Amino acid sequence: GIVEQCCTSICSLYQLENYCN
Amino acid sequence: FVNQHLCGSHLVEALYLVCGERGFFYTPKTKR
Repeated sequence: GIVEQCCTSICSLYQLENYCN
Repeated sequence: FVNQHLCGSHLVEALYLVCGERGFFYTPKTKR
């Protein structure tokens, strides 16, 4: 789950879009 | 913002900003 990327490393809106309803 | 570290409430609010009123299907490292 993306928490294990965004919380310790960098993430971005294009990677958040992958989890949108 | 846009490209950054995000966690908890900050990540949940960023998902609501990106996805809009539709929201997200994700759950914070629970099976997903």
